[PDB]
Amino acid sequence: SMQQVQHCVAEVLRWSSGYLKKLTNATSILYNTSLNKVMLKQDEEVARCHICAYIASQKMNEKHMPDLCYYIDSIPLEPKKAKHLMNLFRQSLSNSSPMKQFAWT
Amino acid sequence: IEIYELEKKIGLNYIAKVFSKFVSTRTRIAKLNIQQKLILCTIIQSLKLNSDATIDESFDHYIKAITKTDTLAPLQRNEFLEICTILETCGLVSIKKTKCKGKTKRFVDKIDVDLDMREFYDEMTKISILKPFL
Amino acid sequence: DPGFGSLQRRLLQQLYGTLPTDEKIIFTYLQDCQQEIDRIIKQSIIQKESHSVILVGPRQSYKTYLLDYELSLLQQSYKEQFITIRLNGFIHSEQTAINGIATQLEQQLQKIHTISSGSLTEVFEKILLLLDTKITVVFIFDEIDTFAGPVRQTLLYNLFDMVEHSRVPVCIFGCTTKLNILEYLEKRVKSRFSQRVIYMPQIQNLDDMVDAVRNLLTVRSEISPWVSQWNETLEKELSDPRSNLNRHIRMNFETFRSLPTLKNSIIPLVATSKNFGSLCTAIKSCSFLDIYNKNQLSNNLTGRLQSLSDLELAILISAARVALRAKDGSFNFNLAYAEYEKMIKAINSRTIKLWLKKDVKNVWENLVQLDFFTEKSAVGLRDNATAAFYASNYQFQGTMIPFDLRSYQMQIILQELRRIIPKSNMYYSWTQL
Amino acid sequence: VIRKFTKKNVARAKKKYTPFSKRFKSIAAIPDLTSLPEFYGNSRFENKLKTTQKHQIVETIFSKVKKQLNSSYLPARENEFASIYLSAYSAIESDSATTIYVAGTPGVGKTLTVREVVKELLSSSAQREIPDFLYVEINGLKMVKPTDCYETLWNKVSGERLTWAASMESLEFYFKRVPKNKKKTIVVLLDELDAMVTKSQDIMYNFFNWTTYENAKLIVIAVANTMDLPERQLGNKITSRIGFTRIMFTGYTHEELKNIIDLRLKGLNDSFFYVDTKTGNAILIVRKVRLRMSADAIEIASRKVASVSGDARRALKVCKRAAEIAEKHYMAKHGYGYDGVQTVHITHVMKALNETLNSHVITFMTRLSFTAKLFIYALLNLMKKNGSQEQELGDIVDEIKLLIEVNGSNKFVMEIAKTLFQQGSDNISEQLRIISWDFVLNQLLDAGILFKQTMKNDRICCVKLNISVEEAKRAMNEDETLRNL
Amino acid sequence: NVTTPEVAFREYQTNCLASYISADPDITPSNLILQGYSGTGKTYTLKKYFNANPNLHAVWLEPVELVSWKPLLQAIARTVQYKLKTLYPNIPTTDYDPLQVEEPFLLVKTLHNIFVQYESLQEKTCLFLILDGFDSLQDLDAALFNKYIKLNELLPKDSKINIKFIYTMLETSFLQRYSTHCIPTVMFPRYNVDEVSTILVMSRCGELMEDS
Amino acid sequence: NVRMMLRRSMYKLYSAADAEENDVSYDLSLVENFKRLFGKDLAMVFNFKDVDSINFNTLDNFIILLKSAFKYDHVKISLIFNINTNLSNIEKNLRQSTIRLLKRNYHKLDVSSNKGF
Ligand SMILES: Nc1ncnc2c1ncn2[C@@H]1O[C@H](COP(=O)(O)OP(=O)(O)OP(=O)(O)O)[C@@H](O)[C@H]1O
Ligand SMILES: Nc1ncnc2c1ncn2[C@@H]1O[C@H](COP(=O)(O)OP(=O)(O)OP(=O)(O)O)[C@@H](O)[C@H]1O
Ligand SMILES: Nc1ncnc2c1ncn2[C@@H]1O[C@H](COP(=O)(O)OP(=O)(O)OP(=O)(O)O)[C@@H](O)[C@H]1O
Ligand SMILES: [Mg+2]
Ligand SMILES: [Mg+2]
Ligand SMILES: [Mg+2]
Repeated sequence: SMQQVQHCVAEVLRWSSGYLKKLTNATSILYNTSLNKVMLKQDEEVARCHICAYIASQKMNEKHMPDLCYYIDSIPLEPKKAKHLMNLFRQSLSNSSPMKQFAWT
Repeated sequence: IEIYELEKKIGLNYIAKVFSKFVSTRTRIAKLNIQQKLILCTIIQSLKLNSDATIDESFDHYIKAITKTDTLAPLQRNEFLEICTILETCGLVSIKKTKCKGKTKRFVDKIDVDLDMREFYDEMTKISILKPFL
Repeated sequence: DPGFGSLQRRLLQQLYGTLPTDEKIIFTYLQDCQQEIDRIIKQSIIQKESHSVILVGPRQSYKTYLLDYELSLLQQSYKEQFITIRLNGFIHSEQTAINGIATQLEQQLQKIHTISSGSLTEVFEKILLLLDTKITVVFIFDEIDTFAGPVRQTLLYNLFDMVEHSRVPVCIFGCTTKLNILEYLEKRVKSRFSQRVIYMPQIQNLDDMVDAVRNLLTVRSEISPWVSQWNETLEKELSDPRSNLNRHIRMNFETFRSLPTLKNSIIPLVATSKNFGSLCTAIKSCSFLDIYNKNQLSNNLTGRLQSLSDLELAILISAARVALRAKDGSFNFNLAYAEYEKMIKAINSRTIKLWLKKDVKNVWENLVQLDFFTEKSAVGLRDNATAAFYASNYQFQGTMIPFDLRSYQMQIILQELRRIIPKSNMYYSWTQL
Repeated sequence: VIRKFTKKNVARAKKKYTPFSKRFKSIAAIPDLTSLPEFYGNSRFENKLKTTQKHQIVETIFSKVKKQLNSSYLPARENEFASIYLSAYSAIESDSATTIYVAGTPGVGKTLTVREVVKELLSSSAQREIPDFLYVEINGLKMVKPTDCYETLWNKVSGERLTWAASMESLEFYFKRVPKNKKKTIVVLLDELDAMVTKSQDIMYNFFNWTTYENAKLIVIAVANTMDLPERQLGNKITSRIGFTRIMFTGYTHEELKNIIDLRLKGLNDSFFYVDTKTGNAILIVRKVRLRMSADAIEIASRKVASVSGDARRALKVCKRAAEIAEKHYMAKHGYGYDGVQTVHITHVMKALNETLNSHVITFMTRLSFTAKLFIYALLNLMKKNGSQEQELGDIVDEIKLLIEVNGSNKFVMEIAKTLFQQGSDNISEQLRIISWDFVLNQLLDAGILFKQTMKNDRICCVKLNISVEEAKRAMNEDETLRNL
Repeated sequence: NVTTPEVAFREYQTNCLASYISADPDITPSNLILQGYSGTGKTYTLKKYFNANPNLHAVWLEPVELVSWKPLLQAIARTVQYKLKTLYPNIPTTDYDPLQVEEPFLLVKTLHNIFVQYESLQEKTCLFLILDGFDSLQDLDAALFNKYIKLNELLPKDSKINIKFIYTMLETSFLQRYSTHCIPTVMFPRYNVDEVSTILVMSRCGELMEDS
Repeated sequence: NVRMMLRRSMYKLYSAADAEENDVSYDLSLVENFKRLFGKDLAMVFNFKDVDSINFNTLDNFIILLKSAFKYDHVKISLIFNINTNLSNIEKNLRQSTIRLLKRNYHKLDVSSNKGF
């Protein structure tokens, strides 16, 4: 699933470097939490990891690199539906214990 | 007649509508994510070795399969029984409570599968990470 | 000295927990859980909201204690607002619980201001008409796991339906020791259950046990002239980490982790003291705790071995030798007597009397009576009355053959015999095969 | 007369024995049962549970939310409703006898849909498009005996009280021999059908064979757990008589659960309340406080519950538990007892959903004593060496002794060995069991961690783990002492 | 307020009986077990303790005679109300039939009906039920003693009559089946040879001297 | 079993006592309250038909069960054992405490058809 996470964060953004490895690790942790806590229909599953990668990217912009840019367009869903699912994922998994114990630094 | 006046002579199509309305494991697997397909692979693999195996023994096999593969984060026992309840809802799993037949006889909960094995191997071999779990 | 009598009575009723409601002792590690129970009761009796909840914890983990404390605390201010129905899973069966609920309904409803008359169908129909401001009915339902059987769960179904859909506010407090209590429930019963499970708190560290002992033994009221000096004696013995009382609390923490277990030893330490100085010396020394611990193990295997005669010990060593040499661990009277006779000849050749089989039979029967030998593949005491009734109507094959041919198995093996038989015993050399 | 035993607690109902077939001279002598006072149904306990209230009870903002989400107080069941209503309406209008089979998982709205169909049929019969009918509801789990259904239905038809065999022959004679112009249509709901299954299947065959009678005018709506209940537990006669057109109640999707919860909270979500700050009592239209429950929290609760079960009870209870958690935090922070924007957030929903998902087995075994942990550890070592899944208790005794005597240089073991084997005391002999051996054995048997064989020999009695091995190891890996050895 | 008798080799057991058994129900356990094998002086010590304290109200039952659980329940129902009539003869009572009890909840109901008619008493008192030989019942199962541990919980807390159970057991394994209930247990170890010699002398020399 | 033995014995005792002179529980407490219920005292004679075919554990436990009636002042119990083989078969099937109990007052009587022709 490492190749999938790399491809999703490559489509979202634009591999042993620190920021890219932490972004892929965060995307993998959100993906593994998302498979159990948030339950998706068949179509929306196809755009799961993108959403996960997207919110990972936003966290970096929140702190550790305000200059990093990201574009939601790489999510294949309808942009209203993609944004609504992103809001669900972001609100649901921001307060998770693996991302309360994570090391963004 | 009921289908005709609910949708509104009577032809072949309404007889076929009855016979499709009042009467499949390929579509059930296709509606799952990668975590639930992983659990269904370890359930069937654990039932070849034992075939009288509880949920705790099915969860016992799943932890050992993860540690030799490191695919997806290992999850808890009650999270395992929830996915088994999701596959219970989908129809792939049929959970019963029967008495075990060892030296100590009590009532235990155990997993039974009755899905078509021909269509199970076709759906799982397309996904590369699940092929260690067959 | 009536002051020491008053102090002794106060210490005993603190240790039995039979204080008044405003004076009753709640431990620190038990507060928050109690507060959670304090919410649910107060949402049912006062605010007329229906609740169902199962308390899960081991035996003697203060489930009944906290429930009675909550009911007695709400009993003094809201007396006409609720009735209490108590069921126990041991006393009440699945059919007699209907009659228990019915007769408790009459003896509770007339206590504020018929259901229990007629056949079982009529009584259950009248209960369903009665249940399926308002008076809150509170069900305290101990051993809820016995009614969550794998066949049919009619009473749990109907009671959770009363919680879900009735216009009468119902609170149900089930209590159990089973950790996986939600898997016991049938699917429709589990659907009607509120899924609210309260796990009772465990003792997590030694300071919790020391704090609970301090709460149990400190007199927080001035009803004796000896109260203050007893309080500084107790605080001196509990604040010293190298005192005997702290050592016994530490031993309980490592072995039992049970405050009723400690209370059952502390109560006769307090009660057997005659004056204040004797009580202070007893709590400083805790030697009565050592005597209590010695008496609690006096009828175990070691203490029963130490009460044996020479011929009884010789027959037991011979039977253990025959059982160790055998592959199934089985023996009878004849092989054990052959081993005994060989042993006595080998002792007298390097005197000790040889007893005949006629006299060794009584020794054998006493060894069976003292639970040293068991009959082979014996079930023993049955779990329930139906299986014991089935067992009582069957003639076992061991009871029809002569006693010299009955197969027996050892409760203590020869390796355990060598460990606790003293080396100065004359049969000590025969404990090694 | 000296009696060999006594039955001094006999409670016999006053129910008669003569059936309906022997109270008239002939078939042609039976009068019109519709024009009879006792026939076809033509509460005394409600006063007993009332008291006087002498305290004004404080209902907060979340109280109306939690009362609103109760199951006692149909956007998604419109095709099942249409099918059941069409079948029942056609059977009432044509004086026909029929069976409608309905099955599904718990809480998917089967009983609610059947009752709404029955209420709409009664509304139609009130304004005279269909002939008048009687409605009887029989739950199989509310019967003391399964034959009580026979006593119930006949008592709803004739108003008589008979015994169950006499009631069964009375119902048989009424359905078979009484002409249709002399009787009335009866619609009977059989709820929890699997509880009416006996060993000989008398009641099942009788109830679905009365529907095949010409003169019966009986409509039976049978509600069950599964589609294949007749094909599993019933004979081919009853399976043939029930029929082939069986109605599925599938679980709710997340949109349907979300619509059910929003239709509950339609008038009180994003609303305003007058709240007295000194006490906390809230009045729907002193501070004006705006109440909302977020649609994202409801949405993900609907998604999780719909993926697990599709149970409307579970979704309503998860939302009610989240409201309870929010109200508990609110009353804690405001100092509110019992006598500007309040939001039921998504974290409360996720706290409600994870509370039935956290496992207290590892937490329970983590806080056990050292001797219980040593028992579990020695059992795990025996399962590692001999691989049996059932270990003898004497083997556990010798393995505990071996683990003590091998790690005799460990500081904790040096400090605690006299506690395990002499209870820290001289004048107490070296014991063969550890201190609190049967105490921790019975403690692990009470918790359901272990299973113990029923034998009276303590050594060769076997003990099996009832929980999974990795959570037991996990609990053994938390401890600092059993990690070292 | 308890007289402690003098039993020659049961001093600890007599002190424990003085510690656990009293006329105050406030400081008396609901259940008490005396465990020991045959001929260890359990019955002897309990008789000497109750003879030294005549204010204690004791009802003696032998389960070995009763054989099954149903005659044991009926015997409890008969003997409790007979002792209560012979204890307070000026109290008007209704004679409940002990044969009405076929089930344990019927015992609970019968005991409640007997105990509610003694609320005119001034002080709360204890009624001691000695089941001398509980595990000598010929129809014994593991679930029976559980019904007797929890029997006080189904009886009213504010009653004037408060029943207390004193059990006598023989086997160690039967007692160790119920270890997590934390019932106070006094154990009677087997006598040694000097103790049984002294007991035999002081119990048999008086009638060996006066033999014809 | 022992329970059926006691129940049949106590039903026979109560039936005979009522047939010569409210019901009771068919149990050994009837022996305890026999003088309180009938005024007279009691002498029970137990005749065991075909002792060689009985289960000797059940008979043994019934003998120790009947031994409990010795503490009542108004009770006399006699036992009659119909032995068809010899006494050495029945002394090895009972326990030694039972033999010591039965030794205090016992009489042999060899009565048959071949006795002395
Ligand atoms: N009503 C009460 N008043 C005072 N003390 C009590 C009361 N009920 C129980 N206790 C005491 O509480 C301690 C054990 O707690 P409790 O009996 O509540 O345990 P529990 O967990 O309910 O037990 P179980 O699982 O056996 O039913 C004992 O010391 C007991 O004497
Ligand atoms: N379509 C619906 N619209 C609104 N509320 C619903 C709907 N379906 C179910 N509910 C709610 O769920 C509760 C349970 O539904 P119901 O009693 O009909 O379940 P059921 O399918 O018959 O299940 P069971 O097999 O457990 O009897 C109802 O009381 C109601 O509050
Ligand atoms: N300490 C003692 N001092 C004097 N006599 C004693 C003592 N202990 C026992 N005896 C004598 O031995 C007899 C047997 O004792 P007791 O009946 O109390 O035994 P037990 O342990 O209750 O027996 P079981 O379990 O068989 O009923 C007593 O009746 C008495 O005559
Ligand atoms: Mg309790
Ligand atoms: Mg229903
Ligand atoms: Mg005795």
